[PDB]
Amino acid sequence: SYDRAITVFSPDGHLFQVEYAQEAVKKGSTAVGVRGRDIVVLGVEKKSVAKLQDERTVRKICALDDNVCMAFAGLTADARIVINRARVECQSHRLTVEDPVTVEYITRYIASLKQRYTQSNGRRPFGISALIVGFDFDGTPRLYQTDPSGTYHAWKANAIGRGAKSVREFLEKNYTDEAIETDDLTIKLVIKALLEVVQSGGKNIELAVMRRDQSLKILNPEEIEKYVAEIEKEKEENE
Amino acid sequence: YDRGVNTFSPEGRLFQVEYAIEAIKLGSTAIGIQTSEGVCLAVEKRITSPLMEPSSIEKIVEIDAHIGCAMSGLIADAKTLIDKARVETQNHWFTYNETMTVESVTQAVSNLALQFGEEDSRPFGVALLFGGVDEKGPQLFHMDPSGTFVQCDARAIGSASEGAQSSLQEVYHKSMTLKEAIKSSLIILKQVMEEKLNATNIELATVQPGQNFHMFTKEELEEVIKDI
Amino acid sequence: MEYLIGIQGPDYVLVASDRVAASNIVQMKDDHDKMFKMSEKILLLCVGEAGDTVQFAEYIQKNVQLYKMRNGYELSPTAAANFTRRNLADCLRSRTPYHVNLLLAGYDEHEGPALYYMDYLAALAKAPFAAHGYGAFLTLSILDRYYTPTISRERAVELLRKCLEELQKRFILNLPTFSVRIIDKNGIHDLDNISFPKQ
Amino acid sequence: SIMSYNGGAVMAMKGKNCVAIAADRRFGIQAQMVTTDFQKIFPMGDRLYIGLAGLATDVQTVAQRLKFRLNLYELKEGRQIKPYTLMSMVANLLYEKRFGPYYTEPVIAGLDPKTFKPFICSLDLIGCPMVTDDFVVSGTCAEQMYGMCESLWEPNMDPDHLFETISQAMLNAVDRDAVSGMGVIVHIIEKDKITTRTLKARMD
Amino acid sequence: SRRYDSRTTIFSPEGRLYQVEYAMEAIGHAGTCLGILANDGVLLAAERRNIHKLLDEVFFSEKIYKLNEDMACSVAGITSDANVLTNELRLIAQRYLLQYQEPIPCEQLVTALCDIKQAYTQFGGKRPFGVSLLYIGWDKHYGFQLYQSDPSGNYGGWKATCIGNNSAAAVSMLKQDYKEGEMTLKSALALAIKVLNKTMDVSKLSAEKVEIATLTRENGKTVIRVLKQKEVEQLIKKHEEEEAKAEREK
Amino acid sequence: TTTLAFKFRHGVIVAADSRATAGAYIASQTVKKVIEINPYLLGTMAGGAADCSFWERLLARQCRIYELRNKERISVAAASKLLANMVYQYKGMGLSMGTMICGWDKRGPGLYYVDSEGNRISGATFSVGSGSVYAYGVMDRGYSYDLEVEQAYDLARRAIYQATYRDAYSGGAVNLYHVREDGWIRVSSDNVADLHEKYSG
Amino acid sequence: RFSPYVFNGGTILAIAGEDFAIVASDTRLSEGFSIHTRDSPKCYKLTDKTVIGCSGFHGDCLTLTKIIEARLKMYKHSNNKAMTTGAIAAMLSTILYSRRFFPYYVYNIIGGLDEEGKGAVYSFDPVGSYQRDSFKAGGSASAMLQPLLDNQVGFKNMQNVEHVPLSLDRAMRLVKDVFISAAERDVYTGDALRICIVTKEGIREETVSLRKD
Amino acid sequence: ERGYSFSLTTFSPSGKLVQIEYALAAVAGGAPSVGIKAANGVVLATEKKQKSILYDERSVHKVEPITKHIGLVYSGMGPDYRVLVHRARKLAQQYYLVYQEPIPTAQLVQRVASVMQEYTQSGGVRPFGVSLLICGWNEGRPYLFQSDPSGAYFAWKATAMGKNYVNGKTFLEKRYNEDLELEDAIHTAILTLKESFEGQMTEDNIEVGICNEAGFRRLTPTEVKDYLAAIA
Amino acid sequence: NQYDNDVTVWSPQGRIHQIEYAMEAVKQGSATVGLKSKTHAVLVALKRAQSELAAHQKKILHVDNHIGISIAGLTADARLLCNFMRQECLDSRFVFDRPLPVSRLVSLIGSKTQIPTQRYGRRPYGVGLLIAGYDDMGPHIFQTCPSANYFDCRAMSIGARSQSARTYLERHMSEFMECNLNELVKHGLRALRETLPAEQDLTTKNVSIGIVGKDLEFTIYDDDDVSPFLEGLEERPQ
Repeated sequence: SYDRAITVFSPDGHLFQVEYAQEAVKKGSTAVGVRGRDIVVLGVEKKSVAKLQDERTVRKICALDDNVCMAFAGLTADARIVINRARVECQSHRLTVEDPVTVEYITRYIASLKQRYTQSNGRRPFGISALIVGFDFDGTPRLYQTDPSGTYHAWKANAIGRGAKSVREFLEKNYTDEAIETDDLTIKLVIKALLEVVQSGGKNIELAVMRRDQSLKILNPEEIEKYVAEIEKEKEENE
Repeated sequence: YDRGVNTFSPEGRLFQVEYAIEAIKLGSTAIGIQTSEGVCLAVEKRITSPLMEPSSIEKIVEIDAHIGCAMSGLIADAKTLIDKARVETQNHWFTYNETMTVESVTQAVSNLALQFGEEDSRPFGVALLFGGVDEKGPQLFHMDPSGTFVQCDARAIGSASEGAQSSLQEVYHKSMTLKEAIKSSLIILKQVMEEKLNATNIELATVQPGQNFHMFTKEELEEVIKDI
Repeated sequence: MEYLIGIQGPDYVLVASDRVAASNIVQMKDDHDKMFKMSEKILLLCVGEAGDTVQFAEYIQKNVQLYKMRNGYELSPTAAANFTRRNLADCLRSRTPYHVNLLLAGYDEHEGPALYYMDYLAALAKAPFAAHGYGAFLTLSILDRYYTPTISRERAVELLRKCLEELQKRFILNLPTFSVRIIDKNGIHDLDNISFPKQ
Repeated sequence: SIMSYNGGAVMAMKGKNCVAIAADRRFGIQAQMVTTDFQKIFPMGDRLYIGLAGLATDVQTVAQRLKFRLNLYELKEGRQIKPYTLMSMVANLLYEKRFGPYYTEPVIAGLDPKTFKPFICSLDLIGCPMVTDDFVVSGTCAEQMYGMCESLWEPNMDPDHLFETISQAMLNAVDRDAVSGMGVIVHIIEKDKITTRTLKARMD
Repeated sequence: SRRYDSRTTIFSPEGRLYQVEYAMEAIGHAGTCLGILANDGVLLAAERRNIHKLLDEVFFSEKIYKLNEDMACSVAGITSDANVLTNELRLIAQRYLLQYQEPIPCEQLVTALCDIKQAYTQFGGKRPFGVSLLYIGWDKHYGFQLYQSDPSGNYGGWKATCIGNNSAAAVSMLKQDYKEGEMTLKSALALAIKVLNKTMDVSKLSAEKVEIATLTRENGKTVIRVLKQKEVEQLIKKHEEEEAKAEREK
Repeated sequence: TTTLAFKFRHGVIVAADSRATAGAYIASQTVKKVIEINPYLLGTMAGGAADCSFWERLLARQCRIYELRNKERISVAAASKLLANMVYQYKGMGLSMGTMICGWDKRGPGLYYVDSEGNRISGATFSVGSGSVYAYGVMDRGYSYDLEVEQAYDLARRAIYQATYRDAYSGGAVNLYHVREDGWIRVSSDNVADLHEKYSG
Repeated sequence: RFSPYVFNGGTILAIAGEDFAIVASDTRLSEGFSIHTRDSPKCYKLTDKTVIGCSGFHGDCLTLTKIIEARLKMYKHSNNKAMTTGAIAAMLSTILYSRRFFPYYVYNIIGGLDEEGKGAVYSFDPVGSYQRDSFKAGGSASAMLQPLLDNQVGFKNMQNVEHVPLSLDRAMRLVKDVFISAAERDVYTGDALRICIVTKEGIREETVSLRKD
Repeated sequence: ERGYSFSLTTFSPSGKLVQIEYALAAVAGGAPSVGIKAANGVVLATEKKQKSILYDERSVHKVEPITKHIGLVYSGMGPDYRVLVHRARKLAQQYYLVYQEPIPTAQLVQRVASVMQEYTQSGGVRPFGVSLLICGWNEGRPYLFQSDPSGAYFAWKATAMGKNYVNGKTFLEKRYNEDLELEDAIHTAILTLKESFEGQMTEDNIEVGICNEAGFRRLTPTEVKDYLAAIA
Repeated sequence: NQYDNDVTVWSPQGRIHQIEYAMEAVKQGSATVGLKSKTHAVLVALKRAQSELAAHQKKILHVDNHIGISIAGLTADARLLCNFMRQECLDSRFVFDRPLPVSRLVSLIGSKTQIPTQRYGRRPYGVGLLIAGYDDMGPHIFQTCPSANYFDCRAMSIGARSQSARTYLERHMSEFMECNLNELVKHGLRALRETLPAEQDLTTKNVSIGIVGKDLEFTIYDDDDVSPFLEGLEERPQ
């Protein structure tokens, strides 16, 4: 049994392996997620595919349940084993307490799976960050994020990955009340932000919405061409 | 170059216990005051972004119906100690059919606070305040990363600790009332925080002998702000 | 002790059970449900003693739901029924064996409808029709009397009607009501909760 | 008893350059049939079969643990298994449950793959292998099957007369048994082809 | 005791981690394997490394390992680490078959192994595996499939991929000559001999220097056929006949 | 021992007797067989008096931990499911337990029945105990979903009175609770010897 | 074969008053048809406000007494106060259940003062169920003593009988009379009567002789 | 006590496992040994010089049998050899207690080499310092295999391990063909060990074991003097 | 210095420094003084605080009815041995039904604390226990140390600035074996006024006194009942 402290304190009060793992989050592809009042919208940017190869095995927007979607950044090897451990707990919750899993419950499971994991012996911390987006009972759309140290933290709009603080500065100057008026109006709010990020010229974007009663529904690159047409044409008439 | 995690200084203290005392100078400041009418207990939130939801974070959390808490330093490993304190009060209620006192909650957590090693991995980087009303009246305790707890009368914990502790020794006396101890603490928080004080940057919670643990919300809180 | 039935057709599976939750001499509940969904085209019908029918059958349900979330597509009815047989047979030679009798019903897009049969010793049997309970001694002889492999679902219900009227003629237990399902290319469908008015 | 809980009958018989195996079709619980298509003979590679009789759980359980160990053998090695080697493999599998034993009695029949020579053997429920040169039987109606084979077996038999002997051995012995019947399937293997026939038996 | 530990699990201050990047540096050299599919069938073309004149040439293949009854894999890297991974996912497919009585889908066999491979990069204080490997196979849900694993533990589906010593030279030429869904299993064989003509510095394409295995679907067979050394060289010269005509006529 | 519970338009009514015997000897007449799990849940005592007392006190510990973590109260369906799973781990070892779980929930009234064997069922009316079959006969006659409050008090009170009259192991006093929206309220506690003079004339 | 249990007799009795509590027991240890000793009381003083009585298998009564006395000291070193009467009764209910599948053959009655200076009597089964009562008897002759206190203390089955509370003087002569009747008919009833009285001052003791058959 | 539970064999930044590279240098500094299969059996030959006249040469043996039909020599260091001999003795027995059949020579090398790979990755151990040569006649055709401290293995027609192995392999390339008898392979295996020996090659300076279809055996020093006669 | 990292490593002079550095931890805690008469054992402590509003850190603990201890060092290690101390007293009272002797208790402590001073990656216990109790042989004053070497003594003093307290006890220990409890205590109180700066001494909120006695159970006196003992002392001569 390999018993060894990996993450220890610093001479000034920091944790080296935690603040190193947040940098590895900062070089993954950018994921942007907002929320409305009836429909939520989230979509990763920088698909960056080889464009002659397979694409249904490269997906980074998965489903934990019928009501919980999940996007992430960071390195994908550590990411999908967090998902498979979250898909078991949200199923064992159903064998207990009868309701479907609330979105606040499943984020505490991921954060508590990650905090004790910087505390244990012989383990490097996780190098991912996530966005957990869902609509619970009584129809309340909300989202969260997850730091690699394990601090779950709600939001109204968020953006992680490489080129996040540039987008996160752009989101606060752009998120108004009337931008969450229509469902397709909220989609162009994401599409304007990702186009203000790493390239995202319609071929590297992949959005996915959820209208609080369905599963996750990915639009093919026909509305992503149609939305980027009408968003740039709305910019070409104002300017 | 590399010591263990379990090494004494030549001056004799330790290394990583003393390092964890430095880590709680980065958290948000927190003030609790013991008054014979009851315990008031406040904190700031340190809101970073306008897009952030403000009520999702919290520092005051309750342990039982008659015991509240307040945390500083790191937050993610504070949630482990809170959950051990909640289970400990329920095992005491289960077997003895009574309420565990405020002091004996604290030493049940403080025995856990120094148990890292290389068998069976680092100290906890938090600092806690415990406000409660047991049968000896209202109490106020303060533990450490080192596992040392002591009863205080008015303790200020956070990044602005020694700046507030100087301004808190001059306003406290043994015959305060709870209505003015609340007002006295918000004057201290108004001086030390960065942003202007409103109904969203802070939150309070009081415990009285009569009623149980009560936490203020954004309707009954701003009357004290406008009548500061 | 209590009854269920397994008529299987060319492109459908017709299942039905009773609704009675019994006790010492009284009946506690008159609208019980022995029917457990796992997927959009797979049911489960469990009969046995008190604690083992509920907890084993929902233990299977959390594993079939987990297979769909990890992969995106569902199990076949054959693999689902052959996964349950492993779980009894491993837990049989143990300190706590489950004592349940069950039959599983499913439809697939490749091989069509399917019906399987099990007991408390975990033996599988691909059968065109089956039944459990003491009423199976009364009612299997009507069913192979009139069964056709090419039977329509309209006359399969009235075959089930005839098979249940005789159960209230020469059988000492009460059994007033019966809940009916049907599985086809479109999934689970509820039929009429057929019964006999005891007023 | 425990072996009479479901019934069953398996017979193997050795021919000239061929070997036949037969079994019943009934699945039932002590008085009551359930279905008449229960599989009791399982393929283990080409020209090599195994028959199982006894408790209907361990018929389906051992035939899956044995297939589990067989595919790992034929992938770690580059060849198919000899008929003699499988007999040592099954006898290991049953003897591990020395005190938790499986209630089944296997019968193995097949041709040797290089030199096409027949092979038959049978095992008890804890794995005592017994190779013979004429016939082996297993199941509930064992004593009826010895009166058939002791009076009908000939030493050198073409596959035509081998089929007629093992058919008349099964149709008369199983007819005298109560908990065995409802059809008989007969496999007869040889070095060039393989033949499966189902007999017209009493459904009584 | 903590002075002798090498800390093969921690991060680097620049964010990445060194230990698997050294292993993915060793996966660059020492071997060449490639796969292609567009229609019925999928092939693995591997280049043999030890071509010394005193060997027996047995065990039916050298870098091709039959995993299931209807899928196989080609491997690259440390060969001693390769043998432990092969007989590890070989019984993952059998314990699936023991549990469900159905052959395993080709994708979730890859995800099962790549969780074992990921765990050594994450805890235990252990050397990772310096092995990357391909996967061909068939299943009833998607048909012919093609996968690639990495020592980091992340996989992916593909249509054409090489992990050779000049793999980046090969991939740049694979996406210059292809067609989505129309390269049948003779043009794919013709394109395979063209690619490893380039990436192999040893010229003239000796028929004993390569290995080619195909996976074609026969009704209940899924025939995995390692094609013999009598039909390689006629496929070698078939490339050599057309290239003299295509050069001289241009 | 005789307990009953039925739900109607205005909440859930719970009633029980108070005699606890030992063979043919009566130990006590004042045993409170409807124990109070929470301000919003109720549980009965049927079979082993110590086994129902322990595992429902242990359930009250578990429901309190759920409320602190999730910041709302547990549902009635979730509470019985926890009790059904704890008891199942000791199946065959000889636990005697036949309790019922009552309480208001977000889906309305809740009334589930939990055995020591592993039975967990819903329903509208229940009656558990040695004299339970005497309670079913009178309760099935006067039951309606649309009963008034003072009428439903008289139904459950007289139904216990008929069970103590026939059964030898049932008797004492008649405790009576009422589960409402906000929480349960204790209604009354009448002696059977006082009800005998009441119900005669 | 080796039977792990035996019955050693004994009889205990408690009565809760308005500002007092009386716990009485005999002093005979005996099994079979023989007598071990004529001096073995059951008045055990836990605190100065709590007295327990233990009847049944004497090898368990010695063990259970020493388990409880260890756990009061573990309470005080962790809470800086003494256990109340209601806190001991809740603790011992979990001690008795902790050997559910090999139980103590012990009957227990705890009598003492509550926080308000009133009487409190808790009575146990061998598994650990309890309730608070006004008076309980336990042991061999419990079926003889319980109906008599129902008439006198409980004022049951009497018409036109006044309801005066129990004075200490009336309750002492009531206890002294009811063990004389149980000594005549029961064979396990002892020779001396150890009466312990818990008031606001402290624990008094008193010994009254009986017949010695 | 307990162990270390950490690998002391890591990847270099150049991507080379350094301890396995250093373990091969200990193999190259061992005694020379050659092995040739020829069409009916395999000849293993080694080179055994005692340091002085005081040693009893008939006490220990380089050439070791594993079963009735499998022999094994080495070229490396001494005490590491006797460990994985005793391990390989046992692995042939668990195969036989299951299948009631002598183990094939290919399947033995599957399991000996899997020990050495497992031993070069686990915690707190240094790898072995020997290479092996394994012979045997299973199902008519003979076999000749060679493992290494890394855990790989090969299938040779003829090879040489130890000192001057790069000169031995060039010598075998100009001498070996496909068609030789067993006793012709003996004469060319002593001729290649004479390329690096001392002045006198007596009946006790070498040690030769052979396989036939009759099984593995080891030559007594009587007929070893007969083969050493009429040599060179 | 490379010889100064782990408890296992010996120095070339033969002095393990990690044990010697734990002796520095007991020199950081505040002073306490224990002494005994023929029939009594008195230990007197000196509390400290951090601010004037926080309470004072207590030091004297109750182990059993005839055993009390006084701590000096880091308090979390003190509670780790105190819980061991309580446990070893009441199980001997559970088995033998007798009070465990004091000299036999401390030999369990010396075996308990010697084990981490020889393993790998195990610190010593930094704590300074003064032990006062009763055998059948009268009073006993014991001290321990982080080097697991316990000492039998008749008067000692440990903590910060304790050498001045030892000089007072050596020139007055001829009188200790005669006097009753009244001036036995204010002999020990004259030791604590020696170990202080020259302006503040004994203001009834930083001092605690514990006595175990020949007919007296071990009793801790705190900050109100100290005032009968604390009066009757002369002013500090200067």
